[PDB]
Amino acid sequence: ARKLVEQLKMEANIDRIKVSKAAADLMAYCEAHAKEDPLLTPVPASENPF
Amino acid sequence: SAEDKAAVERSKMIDRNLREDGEKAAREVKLLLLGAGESGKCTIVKQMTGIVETHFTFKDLHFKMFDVTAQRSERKKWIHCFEGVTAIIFCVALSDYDLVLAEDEEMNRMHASMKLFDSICNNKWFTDTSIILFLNKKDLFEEKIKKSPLTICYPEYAGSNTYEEAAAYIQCQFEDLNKRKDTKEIYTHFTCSTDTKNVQFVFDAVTDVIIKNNLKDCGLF
Amino acid sequence: FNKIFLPTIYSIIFLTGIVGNGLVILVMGYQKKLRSMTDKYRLHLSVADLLFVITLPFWAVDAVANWYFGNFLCKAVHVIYTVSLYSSVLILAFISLDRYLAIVHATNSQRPRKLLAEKVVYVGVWIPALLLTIPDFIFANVSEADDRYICDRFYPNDLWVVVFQFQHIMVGLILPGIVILSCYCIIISKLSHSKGHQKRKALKTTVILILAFFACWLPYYIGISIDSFILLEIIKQGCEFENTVHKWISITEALAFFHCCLNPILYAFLGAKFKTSAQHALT
Amino acid sequence: QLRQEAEQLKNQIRDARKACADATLSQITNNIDPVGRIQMRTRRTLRGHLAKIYAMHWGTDSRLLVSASQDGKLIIWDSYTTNKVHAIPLRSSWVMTCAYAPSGNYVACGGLDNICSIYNLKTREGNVRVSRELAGHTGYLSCCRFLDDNQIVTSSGDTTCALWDIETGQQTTTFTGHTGDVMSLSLAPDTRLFVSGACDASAKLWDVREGMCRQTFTGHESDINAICFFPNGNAFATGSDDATCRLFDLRADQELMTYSHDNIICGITSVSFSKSGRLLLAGYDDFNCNVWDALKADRAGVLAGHDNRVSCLGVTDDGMAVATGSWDSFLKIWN
Ligand SMILES: CC(C)CCC[C@@H](C)[C@H]1CC[C@H]2[C@@H]3CC=C4C[C@@H](O)CC[C@]4(C)[C@H]3CC[C@]12C
Repeated sequence: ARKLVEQLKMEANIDRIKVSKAAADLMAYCEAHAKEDPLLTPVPASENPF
Repeated sequence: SAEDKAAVERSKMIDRNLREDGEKAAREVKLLLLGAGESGKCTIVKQMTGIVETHFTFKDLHFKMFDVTAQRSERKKWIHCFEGVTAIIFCVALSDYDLVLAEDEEMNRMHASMKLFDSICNNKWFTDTSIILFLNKKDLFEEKIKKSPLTICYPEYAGSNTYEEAAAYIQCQFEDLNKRKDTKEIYTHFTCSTDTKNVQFVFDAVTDVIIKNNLKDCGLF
Repeated sequence: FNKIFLPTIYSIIFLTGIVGNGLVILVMGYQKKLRSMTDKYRLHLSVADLLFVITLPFWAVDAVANWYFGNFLCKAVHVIYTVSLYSSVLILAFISLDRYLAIVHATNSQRPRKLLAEKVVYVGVWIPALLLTIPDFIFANVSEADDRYICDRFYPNDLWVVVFQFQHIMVGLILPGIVILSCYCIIISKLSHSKGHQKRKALKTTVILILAFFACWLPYYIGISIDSFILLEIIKQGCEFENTVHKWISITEALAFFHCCLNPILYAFLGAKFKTSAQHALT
Repeated sequence: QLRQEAEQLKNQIRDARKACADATLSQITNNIDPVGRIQMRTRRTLRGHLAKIYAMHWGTDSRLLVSASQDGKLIIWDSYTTNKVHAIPLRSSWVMTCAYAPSGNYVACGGLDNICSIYNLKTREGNVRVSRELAGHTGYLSCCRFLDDNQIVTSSGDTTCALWDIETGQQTTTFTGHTGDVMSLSLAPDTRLFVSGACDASAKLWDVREGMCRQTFTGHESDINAICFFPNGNAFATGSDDATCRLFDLRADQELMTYSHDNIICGITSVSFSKSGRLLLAGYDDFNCNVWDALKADRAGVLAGHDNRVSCLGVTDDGMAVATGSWDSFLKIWN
């Protein structure tokens, strides 16, 4: 289990940011690209290929 | 719209090649081979890398045999791919009742085979799919039954150590594992030395399966 | 008796026929998956029975009050009646032949069952029904009797009546009857010995089909045969025999008409696969 | 000896993960307005497959898609006009995955044959021919994605994922560490990392260049069947057999939100995001596709149009449409 122990040690020594910051960044991306999502706000049927 | 008309024409021709290919495939018999100890690569393929497909034509009927021995991964993740095969050829070595697994010494080989047969027969995908049962090494089993009693596997076997009665008892033990007796059938054959009789049995069993499928399709029941 | 019984008995069928045959059409219309050979036959049968069903309300009105719709409409309802009546029994015979091919020659009959299905269904079903309607076009006219207008198949003499009744019996009863009997009796024989559950269900369903067809169409054509023999002077009895034979024809004609509502039950609703298709179409 | 050290390292990792969990995503997503009832209706029904459809992949142009089915055909459609552009006959009719090259010149394949086959879509003659067949996997090949015209990463049922060089047909890098069958795979937008969800109920993040497991994610009770990065590549969502979808953040190195309902008891076959990542499309065994709100776990729509289990699902790069294939042999474009 030397390889498993080494992998666990390698994965333990990483920089973890707070959940609040990650969620805030995720939300910021979601609203930043909100207008460009054709599935949230439907596009006019003139510019709809389907 | 010359380009668009060309595209529609090629689409119609490929769709008309797809339909004929589908007809050709529907005129085919697909059999899935399974087995526990010897894995099913027995005389079933001798008669005539992940999956080995064997093609043979018998009496104007074309069969496709899929051997899944090399798939050592988890079966529940790909066994639904075979939902729709015409039948399943399960292979059981008769002369394995007194043998044991090399992986587990306390596990009976024939018990493991019975457990596999039970597990696949009652699988949710194979509810309407009939099973063809092949019992191999009938002559070796007959030779072996004299020296050793058929009790290492069946302590409840209340019968003589005769080939006929013991073989019938084993066949009944396998056939009793079919929970859903009314929607699928189990065809049992004692595979013999001649290879034109095993394929004849498979042909007859598949013919019966196809007749029942047609009865369901034609609305007759 | 006559006024009350006919329309009442000709409305039960219309309500069941329009619903039963309509349900099969919508299920087949709203079917995503590919059609089988029996599905196409079932669509043909549904359309033929639907034509017959929409034909009935005119006969019911006639029974209440004799024909006053016109003379062109009489020919239109006679042609539609003949098309539906002949096409229904011919489609039943074709279904019988298809099932014979599927059960007896299960493995080596797939191209024949589709050549048969499309090509031969149109050639051997819809074309001869239209040819049989051709004399219906020539001899269907409105005639006044006493102070009442009745329209039916009027002929120059009784010889034409007899020959057309005989050809009616032959086309309707004999050719579909022989094909359905021979094919389903060969089917039952191959399913009698087997003790499988599904084969037993299929055997009892096949027996039901034979009994339904013959019990529906036999008394009517027996009465027609007796009437034709009466018109040929080969049988001579009192006038009460003629009137009773006519009342038998009129009473068993409705029993024969029951086919256009029995067929959706026997050929569509009894099957399990069609039940599943109907369950999907419903959702 | 080593077991105690492994347990101590796992406990330390769990403590570090718990320390970073200051406020949950659900706690801080209450402020934003919920997404309204998302109603998509089937625009095109791509017909022509005669068996279960097991995978599909959109093109980069967002017009052409390739679909793989058990009937042994790999069909490239023209979703705009429903025309079929190609229909590739496959050596093995046991396809479990398919991919479409970003350049559009090649399509991948694979399944129970353990072989990933590359087909050259653009040939001088005008037909399609097998560019190369990649062999070396021991279990069934469950996923494959093109990094570019020359590199393809495949996940297999032998618990390993491999990176291939299509020019020479050799495994440039083999990724090991999963215990169960690796069932899904997703590439990052920059194609520098990829995640794989396996039957060990765990997801792992891999470095394509270096070749080791950067991070390991757990929390699912059952097998993981689907996986997909968030559009910005800092998060991914997994679909499992326990009727739950969960969102993991790479930087936070732990789960943020679970997308589950008591009415849903069947596993997830496929997951995908919208162009902005706001909607988490997910295909289910209950014959239906459920549209989730990635930020607040609320259902926002149901794409119920398939007679059988929805096996595959994808969203175009421009986000115009979503395509769902299913075991009833039909693909449907929703918009
Ligand atoms: C007006 C009368 C006399 C004409 C007879 C109508 C017949 C010929 C027409 C009416 C409805 C048609 C059917 C309706 C649709 C289908 C689907 C097609 O893919 C197979 C044939 C089938 C089943 C058609 C065959 C021909 C059909 C039965």
